[PDB]
Amino acid sequence: NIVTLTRFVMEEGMKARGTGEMTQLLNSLCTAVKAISTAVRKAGIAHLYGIAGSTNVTGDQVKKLDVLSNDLVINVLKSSFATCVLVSEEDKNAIIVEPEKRGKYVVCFDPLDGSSNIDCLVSIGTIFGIYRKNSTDEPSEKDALQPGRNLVAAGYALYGSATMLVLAMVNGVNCFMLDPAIGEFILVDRDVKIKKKGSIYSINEGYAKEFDPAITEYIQRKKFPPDNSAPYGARYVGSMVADVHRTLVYGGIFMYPANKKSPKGKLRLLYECNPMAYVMEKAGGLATTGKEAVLDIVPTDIHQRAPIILGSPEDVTELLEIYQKHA
Amino acid sequence: NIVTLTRFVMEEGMKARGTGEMTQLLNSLCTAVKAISTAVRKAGIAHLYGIAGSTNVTGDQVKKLDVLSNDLVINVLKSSFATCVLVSEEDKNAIIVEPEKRGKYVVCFDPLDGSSNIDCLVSIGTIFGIYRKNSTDEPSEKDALQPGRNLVAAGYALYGSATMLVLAMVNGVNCFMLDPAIGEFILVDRDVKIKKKGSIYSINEGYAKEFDPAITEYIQRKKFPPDNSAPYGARYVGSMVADVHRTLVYGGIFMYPANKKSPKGKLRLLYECNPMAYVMEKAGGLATTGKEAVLDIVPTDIHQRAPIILGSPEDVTELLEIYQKHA
Amino acid sequence: NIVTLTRFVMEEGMKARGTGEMTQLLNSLCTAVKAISTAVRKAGIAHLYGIAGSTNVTGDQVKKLDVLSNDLVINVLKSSFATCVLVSEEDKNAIIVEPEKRGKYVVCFDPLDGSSNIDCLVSIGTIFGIYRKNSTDEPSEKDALQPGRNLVAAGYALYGSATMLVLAMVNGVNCFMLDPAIGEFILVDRDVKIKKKGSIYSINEGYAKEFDPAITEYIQRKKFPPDNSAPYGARYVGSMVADVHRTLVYGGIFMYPANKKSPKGKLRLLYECNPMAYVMEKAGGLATTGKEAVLDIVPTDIHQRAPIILGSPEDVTELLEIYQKHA
Amino acid sequence: NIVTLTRFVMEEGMKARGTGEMTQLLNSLCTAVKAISTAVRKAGIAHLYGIAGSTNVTGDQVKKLDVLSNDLVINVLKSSFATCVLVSEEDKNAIIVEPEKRGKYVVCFDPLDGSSNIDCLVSIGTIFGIYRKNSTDEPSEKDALQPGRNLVAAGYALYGSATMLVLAMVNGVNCFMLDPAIGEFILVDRDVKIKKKGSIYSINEGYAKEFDPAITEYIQRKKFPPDNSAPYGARYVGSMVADVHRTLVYGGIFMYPANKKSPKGKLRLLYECNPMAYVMEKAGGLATTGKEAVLDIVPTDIHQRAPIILGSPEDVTELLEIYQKHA
Ligand SMILES: Nc1ncnc2c1ncn2[C@@H]1O[C@H](COP(=O)(O)O)[C@@H](O)[C@H]1O
Ligand SMILES: Nc1ncnc2c1ncn2[C@@H]1O[C@H](COP(=O)(O)O)[C@@H](O)[C@H]1O
Ligand SMILES: Nc1ncnc2c1ncn2[C@@H]1O[C@H](COP(=O)(O)O)[C@@H](O)[C@H]1O
Ligand SMILES: Nc1ncnc2c1ncn2[C@@H]1O[C@H](COP(=O)(O)O)[C@@H](O)[C@H]1O
Ligand SMILES: O=P(O)(O)OC[C@H]1O[C@](O)(CO)[C@@H](O)[C@@H]1O
Ligand SMILES: O=P(O)(O)OC[C@H]1O[C@](O)(CO)[C@@H](O)[C@@H]1O
Ligand SMILES: O=P(O)(O)OC[C@H]1O[C@](O)(CO)[C@@H](O)[C@@H]1O
Ligand SMILES: O=P(O)(O)OC[C@H]1O[C@](O)(CO)[C@@H](O)[C@@H]1O
Ligand SMILES: [Mg+2]
Ligand SMILES: [Mg+2]
Ligand SMILES: [Mg+2]
Ligand SMILES: [Mg+2]
Ligand SMILES: [Mg+2]
Ligand SMILES: [Mg+2]
Ligand SMILES: [Mg+2]
Ligand SMILES: [Mg+2]
Repeated sequence: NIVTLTRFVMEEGMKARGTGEMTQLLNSLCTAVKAISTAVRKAGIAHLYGIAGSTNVTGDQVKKLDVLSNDLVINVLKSSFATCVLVSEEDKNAIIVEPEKRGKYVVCFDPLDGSSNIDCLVSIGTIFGIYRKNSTDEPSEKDALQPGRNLVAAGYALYGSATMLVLAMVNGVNCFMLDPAIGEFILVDRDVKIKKKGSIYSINEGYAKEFDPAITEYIQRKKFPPDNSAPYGARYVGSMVADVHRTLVYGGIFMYPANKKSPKGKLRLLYECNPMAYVMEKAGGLATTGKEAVLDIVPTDIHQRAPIILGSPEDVTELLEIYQKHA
Repeated sequence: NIVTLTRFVMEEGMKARGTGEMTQLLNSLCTAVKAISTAVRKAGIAHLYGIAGSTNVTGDQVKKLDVLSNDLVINVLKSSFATCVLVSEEDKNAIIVEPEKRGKYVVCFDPLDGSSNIDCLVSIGTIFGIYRKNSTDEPSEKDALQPGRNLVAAGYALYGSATMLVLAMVNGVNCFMLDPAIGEFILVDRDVKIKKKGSIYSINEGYAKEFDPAITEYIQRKKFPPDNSAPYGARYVGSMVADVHRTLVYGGIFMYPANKKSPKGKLRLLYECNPMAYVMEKAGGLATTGKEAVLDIVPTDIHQRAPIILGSPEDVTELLEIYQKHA
Repeated sequence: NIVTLTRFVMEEGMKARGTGEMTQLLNSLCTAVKAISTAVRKAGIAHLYGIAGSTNVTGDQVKKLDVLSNDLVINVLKSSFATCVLVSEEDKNAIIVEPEKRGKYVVCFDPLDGSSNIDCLVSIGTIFGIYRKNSTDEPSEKDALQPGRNLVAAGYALYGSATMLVLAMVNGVNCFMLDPAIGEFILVDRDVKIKKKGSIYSINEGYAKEFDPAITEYIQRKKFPPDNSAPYGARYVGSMVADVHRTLVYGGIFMYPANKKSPKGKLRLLYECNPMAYVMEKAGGLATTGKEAVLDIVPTDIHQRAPIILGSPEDVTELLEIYQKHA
Repeated sequence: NIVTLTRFVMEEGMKARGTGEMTQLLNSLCTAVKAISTAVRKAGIAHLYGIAGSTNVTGDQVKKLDVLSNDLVINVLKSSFATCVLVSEEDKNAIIVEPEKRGKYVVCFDPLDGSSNIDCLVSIGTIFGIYRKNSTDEPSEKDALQPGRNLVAAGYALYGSATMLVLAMVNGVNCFMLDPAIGEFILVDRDVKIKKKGSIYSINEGYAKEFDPAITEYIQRKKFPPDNSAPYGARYVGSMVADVHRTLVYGGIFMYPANKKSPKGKLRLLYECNPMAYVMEKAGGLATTGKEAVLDIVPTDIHQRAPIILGSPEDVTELLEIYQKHA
């Protein structure tokens, strides 16, 4: 049979005996992601350039792809009636949902990732993490500060050569490809497992001068293998979603470690590291700061950063072992 | 006003007093590229996964994007009545158009570029160069062997977050955005010039062990600038058309130099290097093998390879100076 | 808030305490209807006309819009795991669903209605009726022979100037408009109520010579009102879905009564009359053969026909009263 | 081969040795019509119903399809640099193009026709006629007053189940299907001829009480053919472009004769009757007021009305004979 994202989530909610709130949430996400894909692919851009004159906004307003993404996600999530607290990359403070629209889930998200790659048309995406509320207190920032291990669902949307949504939950990672002709996400890879060992490494080598000793040592070894085999190939798109996705599907390792300008690391823990690290773990892969598991860090700031190394298990441990050795 | 690719092409043909055969040719090229863009974004993919039943072709029974792209290009172009010789990365021999469909142009193209990036949904593209057939004798493969200096037009379509067609001719380089809701390319950026000096470097460092010393030295300055300025950032998508286009839009440098497994460079002279050098040049940048201008190479095989270094003029110039210095 | 069809059905299944089987069914229908809309609007027709040559089917096969509709519906319904018996306009015998895919619902449908209007591009649609299985016996034709009053859900999809799906269930009729850019049905009219009295009548007057006395009398009166007011306007598209939809939204009356060639009437009772008559009743309108209510006819043949008059209550009763008088 | 509207238009312009200004004009017209088609099908309608929030414009604050259509037409056409005078159903006065944008053509159009059918989702269309400006004096409204006999081109886009553009010029009538997945019109039916005699009649019979006796007699023969052949079928969509196009494709007759509330007929000479008569004539059919050819009327007001009878030659001829007979 053919499986659509919409039938998959519903069949998994039925199996789980869920009241449906989460199903409704995911169905929301799936609508938000299409809305975002269409905007990213520039449908309707002729109207910006005056195809029908300029009568159309008497108001002075037109939205950055960034702002619009954020609007779509917030409104679409709020509409699902399934969330109490949202955390966006774009808001300094957690968003507490009005009581009349309040459900039991906490969503951390990057509405659009890969922003240095927007104006040059390289791939970008959306990264999301879902938790259930613990407390019985009035929902607050506190509810979003959970460690990754606690995620109920996570994944991302990539807008590349085509659009793909990847969803991880307790029983695995599935990839669904968007068919833009009918607006339906089609299950295309089931229960995805990352290769033990890859042949690609992905890091911004422009910080070479600022890497700690173990990265430097590891990078060296990718380029001059001591066993004299073939060097890993390099790839670094510049968009976390794209490098992470290539990593899942081809294997290899992706790195964003601490440097001079970011000594805690660049990437955000709540709506960048955590979700990607959850996906990576359901698929049999690893995600470490180099010192601890990423999913085990208990955050204290919704916008806190962390270094991350993620990918194939043999490659990431190879790197961990360099760290262990150096210490 | 609003300027669609169709009106631009037509008006430029009218100004140059063309007979209309080149216009017809770029019009075809514009249609080819929309049909590839839709296949790339996976429209109607639901039919492959049995939405309307008859599941019967599954696994790898049916036609890869690469092949479909090639077909669209060959068939759309023959239909313009403007070509006599086509050379495609995907065909071992030049294609000679039937007399009843012969026009005066030669076209070299890479129907779909960045094939290592297809399965992982990274940006992919189509590259093209157009030549005016000089000889009066029977059209043939040697017709496709002109130096890049001779191009009448070259450019590319990037299938990225959004689809863009970049077209260069004697009077400059223009960027057209594809609005997929109306099937129209919209002129978005006009008479583009690349900046004098960028701060991004693009290369596959996996090959670090194979690099010549100029290349090696140059990477060093990028990471450890002797004068202690900010180090360059690295970006390498793995798709030529994506790396090149970022390089045009953002400035900086792109390299695929010679290595051991590729003593002549990996990239193809006729349908990757030439068009890209032409675009880069008409934009105010440089394209060199390290020793000579790409566009002046005298091609002897239609699938010949070359080393290619391109982008911001000061960046390429600094690298040429390292070459000269290293005898 | 904005309501999508997908969120609406799910919110109504939650309210109803349904296990979800029906929700899954409707979500299926909604996917089938998009798939159908895209095909009807001719996306991809360039491939039929050879945009990429003719390499693409080595097989001799291409589908009528009619056959393809039917494939989409059957397969999509079967996939919902929610149906046991389907009745199609296109199959002489009821379709009994395999046990491993069997649920509790019976669906009668016209995959595409308005076929004399296909080749001239006039509006066409899809008409569906859903029943719950009564028996505990092995599902058979018998399960589909229920009177209309027994419907659980009904509606239709119109593909006109835009695409609209109309859905009626116990608590009303709602219209959702398809937004083809994101593939989502958007609630656009809520709890729809037909006007008491309209000013349009819709019948094929070419059979004038074969109408019974009451129609003739009623038509006369629409054209020469005895109270000397303004005559009704005439409209007859030729597609039941379109004339029925105009009827719901503008008011008026639609007629397909018995004639020489069809003395039982043309339209099918199970997947034409019944569904339209259910919609018409939830909206406060009437549907009569002229002698009995349409929804109260207990069918004995899955393909049985019946005359129908439907529409605004004052207009349809006005017609009934002529019948009553003549008898 | 495959023939797109863009290549047809270009090739016909090349064969006729045009300067390219008319080509540019039909190219614009082709783009106008795709942009209307997408607005008509409701793409991005999700934004109007607050999907990305900011619900603030609701009810009837924002721009009706009719207005958007008009704007697209005026702006796309001025941008072609090929027009000097435009007349639109939606503008009280002719529009005179600015000198810097003046070309030599005059265009009369009905940006969106079948407005009674908009809210009910029935087929709607755009009608156009193009004239060559004869006078050397300042361009003005009288420039738009040529008889239909003078048209260089006329035709229509039908927004139906699928979108089709029908274009007629001196050398015949051609049907192009719009493939909305690539934004290309595909030549689908070439050099169309309407059949000699059809079996469908199209009229609003609601006006039966106002009809002249020729019309009245003619309807009678249609329902009660004196020679006892099969009676004609009736079809009346309520959108001129839909009724007319069915009439071209299927044969038969279309009438909007004079009535009491419309002593001169309702339909407009310049942008409904003229173009349609021209298409019908170039197809081998007839277009008459009942007494004279539509195309020979000498228009005195740009919004003048006329009675119109068109379609299969033998059908119109029979009706003219009834006119003649009734003195
Ligand atoms: N659609 C679904 N897919 C996977 N798990 C679900 C789904 N719905 C509910 N569950 C599981 O059931 C729990 C409670 O469900 P709910 O009653 O929908 O809030 C969730 O937190 C999930 O672990
Ligand atoms: N659409 C166009 N845009 C720019 N230059 C053109 C165009 N068409 C023709 N030309 C120039 O005029 C030459 C002859 O045109 P053609 O007769 O179409 O081959 C070409 O080689 C171009 O240099
Ligand atoms: N999505 C829904 N919308 C409206 N009614 C529903 C829905 N789901 C279930 N119901 C009602 O519940 C009955 C049994 O539901 P189910 O358990 O889904 O087969 C149906 O036959 C409906 O009357
Ligand atoms: N694309 C075209 N298709 C058919 N005829 C054309 C075309 N372009 C020009 N012509 C004919 O040539 C005349 C002058 O062309 P132009 O110089 O473009 O105004 C027009 O009035 C048409 O009769
Ligand atoms: O240019 P840099 O410092 O490598 O940063 C790249 C990272 O920045 C981000 O845009 C921050 O979100 C990531 O998507 C990406 O991996
Ligand atoms: O993996 P490598 O050796 O860097 O090759 C990448 C290059 O290869 C190509 O795919 C050759 O087509 C280019 O698109 C790209 O720049
Ligand atoms: O031409 P006739 O006899 O009026 O039949 C029209 C009817 O035929 C049908 O196509 C039969 O399904 C209906 O959609 C439509 O109302
Ligand atoms: O309702 P009436 O009087 O038949 O008018 C229908 C005619 O009116 C128009 O809408 C006038 O634009 C035509 O499209 C159509 O043929
Ligand atoms: Mg962001
Ligand atoms: Mg981010
Ligand atoms: Mg290629
Ligand atoms: Mg290539
Ligand atoms: Mg049917
Ligand atoms: Mg039918
Ligand atoms: Mg109009
Ligand atoms: Mg009109």
